[PDB]
Amino acid sequence: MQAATVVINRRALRHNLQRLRELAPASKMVAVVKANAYGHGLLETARTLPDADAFGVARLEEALRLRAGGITKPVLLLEGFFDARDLPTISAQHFHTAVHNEEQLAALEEASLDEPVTVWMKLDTGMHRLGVRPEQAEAFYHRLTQCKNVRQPVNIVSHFARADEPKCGATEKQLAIFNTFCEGKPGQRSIAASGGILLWPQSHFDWVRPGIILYGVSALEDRSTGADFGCQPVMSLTSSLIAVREHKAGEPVGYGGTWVSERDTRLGVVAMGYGDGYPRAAPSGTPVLVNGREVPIVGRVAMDMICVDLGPQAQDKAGDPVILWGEGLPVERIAEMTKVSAYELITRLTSRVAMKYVD
Amino acid sequence: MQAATVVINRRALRHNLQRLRELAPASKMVAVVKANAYGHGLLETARTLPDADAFGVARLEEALRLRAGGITKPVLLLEGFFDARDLPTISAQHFHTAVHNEEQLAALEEASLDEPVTVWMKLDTGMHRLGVRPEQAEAFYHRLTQCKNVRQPVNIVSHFARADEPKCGATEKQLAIFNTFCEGKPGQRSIAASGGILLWPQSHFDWVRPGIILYGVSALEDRSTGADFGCQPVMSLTSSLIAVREHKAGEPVGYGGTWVSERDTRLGVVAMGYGDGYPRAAPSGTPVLVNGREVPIVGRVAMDMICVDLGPQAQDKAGDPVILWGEGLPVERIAEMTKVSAYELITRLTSRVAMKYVD
Ligand SMILES: *Cc1c(COP(=O)(O)O)cnc(C)c1O
Ligand SMILES: *Cc1c(COP(=O)(O)O)cnc(C)c1O
Repeated sequence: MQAATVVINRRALRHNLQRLRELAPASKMVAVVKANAYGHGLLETARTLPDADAFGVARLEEALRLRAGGITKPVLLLEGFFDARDLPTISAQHFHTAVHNEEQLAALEEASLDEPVTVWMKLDTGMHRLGVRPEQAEAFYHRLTQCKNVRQPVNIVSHFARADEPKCGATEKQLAIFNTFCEGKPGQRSIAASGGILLWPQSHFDWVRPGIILYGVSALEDRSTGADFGCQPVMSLTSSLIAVREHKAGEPVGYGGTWVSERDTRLGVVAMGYGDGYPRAAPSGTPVLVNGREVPIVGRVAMDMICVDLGPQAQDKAGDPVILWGEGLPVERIAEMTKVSAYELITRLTSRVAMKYVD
Repeated sequence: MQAATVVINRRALRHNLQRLRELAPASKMVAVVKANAYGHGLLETARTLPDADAFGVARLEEALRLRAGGITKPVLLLEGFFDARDLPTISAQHFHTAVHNEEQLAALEEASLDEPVTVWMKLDTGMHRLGVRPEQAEAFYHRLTQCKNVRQPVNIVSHFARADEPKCGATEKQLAIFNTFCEGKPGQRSIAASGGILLWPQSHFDWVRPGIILYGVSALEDRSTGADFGCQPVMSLTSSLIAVREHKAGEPVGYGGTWVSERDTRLGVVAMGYGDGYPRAAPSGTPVLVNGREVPIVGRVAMDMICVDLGPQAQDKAGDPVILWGEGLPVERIAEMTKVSAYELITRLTSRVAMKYVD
């Protein structure tokens, strides 16, 4: 292929897992690979990290897509199970699960399984998304230690809502609540994801759950990159030019003739659009690398194409290599220029994009 | 349980192709199915419309994937071919192609094919994206009529840049240029897509290329839906609740504490996020149907989850049906609320979303 392609550096992936073990030296690793491993490929990303202590996924479907591919490490269902009739599979597949509601707990109480299941009680410490609230947590917790269907001890998990904002006291407050509930309880503790790992060493505890930073991308919006933490970028969104055309001063480009040129120039057309996952919101001027040289996007990003300004005697030609982000272009730069989160940029890509794996 | 799923109404798809034949009664139909048929499924959308005169795709890959699935109809390569070594496949697969540059034409000229290929010369009439400029078009055109590898006559294609803006004279100008070049030439003429079909009956000519409106969605941003033109919505983006929790006044929700409740209420958590293709940009208040009942999104949309405000004694519960857009909730309405183009909303979805076909 020469069009929409994501190149995944397996070497950078391994480097990052090891680099994260250096940053959180007393904690085991839950490699978070939900949403097709953040756009890098669920199964391939797991196979690249046979050293991971466990893998984290959002849904049950993802966890078995892993077992189907031969992945054997423990897989953590971060949101738990959505149907009580799933417990038998989860037990047999040796999936570890979070438990945040009455339905899940009552399911565990009355299920009949050939083996007990390892569980992580999800505690709501401030995010107010999933989890048992503090005032209901002690009773809920106690019922889990009385389950013979639950492998003792009951582990405790939680998640930060604003760890990337060190100067609001949100994280210290969640930590305060997390610590109060865990006092005197056995079982592993886990509350830190990318942000908690890098900015809060007092939240590492027993297990940390690296997601975005595992792929060498930064968790915060302070324009820092994965390299700020010694992590190497894994993904490169690439394509090729399918046309190099003459253009003249005063002439508009794209839908809504929205960019107008102030000079005679040459425009390049890239085989990349939002039908591939590239943000339609990308404003003119956003950087793209053409033949390893940065050129600006001019005009509205279409479903399948993107126009760039090369210059009046630019000698680029149809077929030449284009990098949407990658080596000369961290996805974090593209997120600042487009105002789109790096999390969304690397993850919201379509099945039209080819996948390559190197090293 | 059910999670992220796109339900495709085959009946509505059929209705729209006919309805468009009623709006452009003297023109053949090029069903545009590029980018996985605008998120509806490339092969299934083609199989639902065996009545289409032809199918349009962005890339050669998409056309070949149609032939692989048993689609037998003529397929139009809207951007042409990117490599000269592709001509033999194009010829053998009976793919019709656009020709916009020197490389493609020179390729046609010196290739040796067992059969000639049907071609549509792409003329740049104002969009300044792809196509031969007016002052180079006559010479370029004449070389195509002299090709042994091109099945005569040479057809002429072009595309509108601002057909959804009837008040600016952009479309009349492109039409003026298109008409001047086609004078005295045989061969089919085609310049109209969804907008040209609905708003410009002078631009129908021989072939019209319905894309977005084929799926019952409006090409415009004037709070018009597909129903404004008698076209029925084909896609519904659905999911289910995975939690219904108590929440209290003054408490924030989601990442960044973006939302704070002014009352004790109950929050619902949807198994839908941008890891599925739902816009991360969706602001609190964006409508979502829970049990058929519109509720607002509260807090930032995460990779796998979305929180909604149900009410203090709302009786919704984990497992209940949620509609992100669909029947009751046109994708247009969501586009208006989120400020994201309906084109991108239905198209930029990930492979995590299941596909269902009804009728
Ligand atoms: C997805 C998620 C993570 C990883 O988050 P990052 O910000 O990419 O580090 C960890 N834990 C939970 C509970 C999550 O849902
Ligand atoms: C995608 C495309 C279409 C369809 O346009 P809509 O506005 O979605 O109908 C038709 N023709 C060409 C050249 C295209 O690239």
